[PDB]
Amino acid sequence: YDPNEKTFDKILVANRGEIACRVIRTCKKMGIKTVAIHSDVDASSVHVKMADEAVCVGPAPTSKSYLNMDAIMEAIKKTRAQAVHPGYGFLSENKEFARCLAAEDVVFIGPDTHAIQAMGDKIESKLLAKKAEVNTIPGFDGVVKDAEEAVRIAREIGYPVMIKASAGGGGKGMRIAWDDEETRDGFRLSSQEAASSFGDDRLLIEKFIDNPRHIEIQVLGDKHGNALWLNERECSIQRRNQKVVEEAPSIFLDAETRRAMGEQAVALARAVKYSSAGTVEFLVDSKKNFYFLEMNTRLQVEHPVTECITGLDLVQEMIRVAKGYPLRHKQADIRINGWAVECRVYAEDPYKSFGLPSIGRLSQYQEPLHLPGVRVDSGIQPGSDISIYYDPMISKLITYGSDRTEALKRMADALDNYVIRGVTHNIALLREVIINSRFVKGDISTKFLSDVYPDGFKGHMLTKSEKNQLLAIASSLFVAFQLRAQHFQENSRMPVIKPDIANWELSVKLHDKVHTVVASNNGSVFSVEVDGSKLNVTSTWNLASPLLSVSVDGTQRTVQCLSREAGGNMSIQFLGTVYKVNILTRLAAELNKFMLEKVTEDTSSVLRSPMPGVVVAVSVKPGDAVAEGQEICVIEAMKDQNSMTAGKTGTVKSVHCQAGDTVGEGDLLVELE
Amino acid sequence: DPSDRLVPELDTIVPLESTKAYNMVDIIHSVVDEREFFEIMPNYAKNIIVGFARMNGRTVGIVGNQPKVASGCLDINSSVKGARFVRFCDAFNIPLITFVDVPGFLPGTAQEYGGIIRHGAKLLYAFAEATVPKVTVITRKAYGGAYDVMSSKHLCGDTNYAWPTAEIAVMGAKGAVEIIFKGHENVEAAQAEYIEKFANPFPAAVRGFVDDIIQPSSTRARICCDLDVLASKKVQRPWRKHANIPL
Amino acid sequence: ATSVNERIENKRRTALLGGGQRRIDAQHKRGKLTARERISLLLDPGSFVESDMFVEHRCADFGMAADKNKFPGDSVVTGRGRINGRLVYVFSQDFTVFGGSLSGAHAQKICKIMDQAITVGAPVIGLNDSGGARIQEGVESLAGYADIFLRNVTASGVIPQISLIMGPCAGGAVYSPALTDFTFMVKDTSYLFITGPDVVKSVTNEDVTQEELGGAKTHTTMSGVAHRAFENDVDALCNLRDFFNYLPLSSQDPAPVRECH
Ligand SMILES: CCC(=O)SCCNC(=O)CCNC(=O)[C@H](O)C(C)(C)COP(=O)(O)OP(=O)(O)OC[C@H]1O[C@@H](n2cnc3c(N)ncnc32)[C@H](O)[C@@H]1OP(=O)(O)O
Ligand SMILES: Nc1ncnc2c1ncn2[C@@H]1O[C@H](COP(=O)(O)OP(=O)(O)OP(=O)(O)O)[C@@H](O)[C@H]1O
Ligand SMILES: [Mg+2]
Repeated sequence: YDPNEKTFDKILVANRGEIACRVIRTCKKMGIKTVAIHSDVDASSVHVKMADEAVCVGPAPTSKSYLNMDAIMEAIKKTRAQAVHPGYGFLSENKEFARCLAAEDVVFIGPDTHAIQAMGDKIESKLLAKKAEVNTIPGFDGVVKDAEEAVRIAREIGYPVMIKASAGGGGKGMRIAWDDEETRDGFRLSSQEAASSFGDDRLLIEKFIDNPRHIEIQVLGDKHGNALWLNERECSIQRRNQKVVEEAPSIFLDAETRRAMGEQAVALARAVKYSSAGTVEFLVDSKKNFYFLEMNTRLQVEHPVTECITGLDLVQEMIRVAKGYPLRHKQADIRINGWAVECRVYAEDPYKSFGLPSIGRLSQYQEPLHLPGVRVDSGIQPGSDISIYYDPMISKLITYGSDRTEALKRMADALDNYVIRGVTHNIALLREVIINSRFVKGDISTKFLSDVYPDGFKGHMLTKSEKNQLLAIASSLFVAFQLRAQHFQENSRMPVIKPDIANWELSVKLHDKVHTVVASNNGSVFSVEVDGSKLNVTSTWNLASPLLSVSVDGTQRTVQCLSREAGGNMSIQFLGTVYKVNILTRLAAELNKFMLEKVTEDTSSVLRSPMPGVVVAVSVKPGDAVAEGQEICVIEAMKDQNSMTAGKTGTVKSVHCQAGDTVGEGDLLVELE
Repeated sequence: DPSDRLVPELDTIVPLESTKAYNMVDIIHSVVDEREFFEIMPNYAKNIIVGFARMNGRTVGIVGNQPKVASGCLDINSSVKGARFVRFCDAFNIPLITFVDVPGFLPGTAQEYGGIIRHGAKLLYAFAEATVPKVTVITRKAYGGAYDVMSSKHLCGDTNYAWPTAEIAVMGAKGAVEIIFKGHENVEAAQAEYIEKFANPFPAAVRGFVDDIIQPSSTRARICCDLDVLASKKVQRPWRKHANIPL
Repeated sequence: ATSVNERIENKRRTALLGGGQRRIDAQHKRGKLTARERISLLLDPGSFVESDMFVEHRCADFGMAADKNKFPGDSVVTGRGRINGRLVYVFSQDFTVFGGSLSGAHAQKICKIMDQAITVGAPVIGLNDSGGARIQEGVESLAGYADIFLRNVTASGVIPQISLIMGPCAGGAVYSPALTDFTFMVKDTSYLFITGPDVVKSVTNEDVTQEELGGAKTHTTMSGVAHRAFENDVDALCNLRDFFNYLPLSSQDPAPVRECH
């Protein structure tokens, strides 16, 4: 971070989110002015406020704002910025952008056009890697055009077959084939999908590696001809062929294999004359045999992890190399220091296919920056919203330690101390992954999530002791709220006679079971008896802080109280998982035994208004039996006619809606069976 | 719950263009202690929100407009629902906090035949006779007599604040231009000048109608401070057996 | 030699003439009287004492500072008088000046009369004929309404407040009569609505006239807003005097007792 060295005085960051913030932070540490592009919706983002000046480039969609070459070039000309940093994604691997930037005097901080073009298609990448004497996945070199050629190639390469789309990206257009019929129908549908998605329609057939390990080598090159490999990374934990958890050194690897893979990656980089930061990805089998798989000619998303074990700043090195300076490190200087782990906190529901993108506005956002060995890379601030236009990633959380165990412990603590209110996230899944027995042992593959959760993610299956601890914490919190409710100021007209209750006898319903709890308070210490077991819970009992730290029998636990109702319902985030409990007094439970179970007649057999809108006309009458796919009535809503399908069978008892009528959400319109 | 807690989540909650709506319940939850709100009549006359909460441990009554429902316009049901709640809070020494995003009253023959004048007068009266401390925050539009009704400074209001998105005017720009520059028939620049000069809190700020224009992230803190100084508010009014509210 | 005397005389003659002779004739063609004629009919002969006769508005936007836009009195005639020997305070809105729209000076005059009436303990009678808030005034006009509104709520139960709508009334001008004790209307020439028919057609998309939306029949037979409707201005004012004879001057006074045969 020497300011004496002369670099560009103006850099434009042609990206958004956390990567823009990271680049701007590096530039500020390097004393470089920054220009930030943004859309209209991102006018109040973190990166625009962090930068020195901002330029609007278009509307919300990425096709018109961040992929709009003309707007970016107008911004560059207006701001007279000397350098441009594309981050990752968007225009980072676009040859037209690089060429048009090279037309002017503005420099592109990244690989040259030749390197990007070479590693732009997978077939040519594989051919070049084979020419460069790098182990490659066995398969057929060429574009498969008919299903017969595909099934033949499957015959001479073995029935396990990986069908892939050229260029591709985002973990899409890739499928598995075990049979000739599977080969041909997968080939046809993959051609159709590639036409729908990319249009390249060039498909590749290769051998599928069984139980593979995704190991990346981080390479760094300069225009003079020096190439370095900055250790490795492991990114096996994936869903939808996308990483969620990354590890700094691969526990699966030893020194010799690491050196071999680093040398091979350096050889490939020299072959393509790479002159920036990049990564070479490999699929290592159980027998420590690695094969080349793709080369990312851009900054890697999980790059900070290696920054924790090498002590380097990759963005600064990219800037210096783009300026023209030689590398200031040698291969001997690169060394492994400690251990590091990264988790991607996404705004998605982990209970639906290991993640389903969600939308909303963050009403509360607090990061565990004060915890030891914690680094956060986020472009999210309180009040930020998650839209349908951009990636739903919330943050990248990185922890480092002396060994793997310390890093994992700090990772778990950071996940426990992370406040996100407003959207659904995947913190529960990450915490379950990092404390898994197999993950701690180290035996993992790219199918870890698929086989650890064959039926889908279900949450933390809490043991007996953990269940008792959770029940004790919930009961103590309930009693603490009850006690706080009795603290009034002095009235001097009618004094308050505080009740002298000694033991609180409660019935606590968790899942489908009811437990009897006896709680006693002795100041800041609660003695809780759960079904015989005795526990002591102590804390400051601050009922307003989002994070509450308690000590149960000496074990420290951080919990969050997401929701609470006067009826006894509480949502408690404990060990990363949200549990719904219901707490009543014993008398309340005994009297509640007489309450009738409410039956919901609105659920089915009723056209309860799914959403507010105006109905043009009604296509049904009393006495008509609906069928699946038969719309009941066409209703214009969100400026769209929503003729919702029945999706069930039932004779219409009565009709309450008329043609061209405005009806809000929750209003009955058609009664059926 | 510290009384000086900042609420940065409110800095961008109001959309830039007035066509979009937002939820004032989010603002209420952010502002009040522990985000705990006891709503009264939550499923009836949903264009207005009334309820009980606490700030710095003191019970407060909250009244606000709901731009999600009917663009936040006032009508008969909302007027009565807010009026009786305000009367109860005033009768039992409970401070009142108002959030204003009202564009006006709901038009139509149904409202006029139902007696919208009487019920609007009910709400205006309820805010006017209140002698408890009153704190008002204008988040967006405040047009016409509705602005006077929703606890204006001129009804013996105590403290009035405007967010940088507030708009206090007689009505929207188009109507004012079409009624002022009737014969000009050159509204092309007239509307631009009118929106540049009056479509902002400045006309009310320069006259002293709002005490300050505050950042949305400081709202709670400001309110708490006011509630500390207004706790000893005594006022004197002419004697009567009782008044005659337009029931 | 000073021109102050002729200045006073010219200002007085302009104040009596109101907005102008042409607009007075236009008002008379609609079957409506002027504010000063209404006051002369309502009060006992020779008992009217006017106040704030030379008060003028202070608007400076949209060329309202020009001499042709300056009218002494500013679309309201305010004062005190006697009905059958009993004191009363009265204001009459002059539709001749800017359609009777309420400005800062208009509201200031009305507030001054209301303040004096509550100081001495006498009723307030308001003849309403106003187009609403003066748009050129801006927030000023709004403030004025609120001031009046506040005083109404302060005077409720202290002194009787009577309203007589003798012309169209829109916007906030409908809210002050609603806060008073009794509201009277004149048939075929008085209206009361928050929004006009054009806005109703624009938003709700229904076709109604002014009479159907806010006529005296509408507010006396189905709305519950007005209390009685009279044939015309003269009949309305005679009935207003007769009705005023019933009420006490203040809540500090007992109910009136008259000579009984
Ligand atoms: C606080 C709540 C608010 O913001 S109230 C906003 C005002 N609302 C309105 O609807 C506009 C006011 N005018 C009207 O409603 C109608 O014109 C009513 C009152 C029914 C008058 O009917 P009409 O007999 O046809 O009037 P007119 O054609 O003879 O015109 C007479 C002159 O009066 C004027 N006038 C009336 N109101 C205002 C006003 N609020 N501000 C400024 N000027 C007003 C008109 O401009 C009109 O001018 P002109 O002499 O025809 O050139
Ligand atoms: N031949 C193969 N054998 C086994 N697993 C494979 C094979 N090809 C791909 N995979 C799996 O699919 C994942 C995605 O592969 P790859 O990186 O080629 O895809 P992509 O769409 O180009 O991704 P990216 O977002 O990195 O550009 C790999 O990490 C691996 O888990
Ligand atoms: Mg890849």
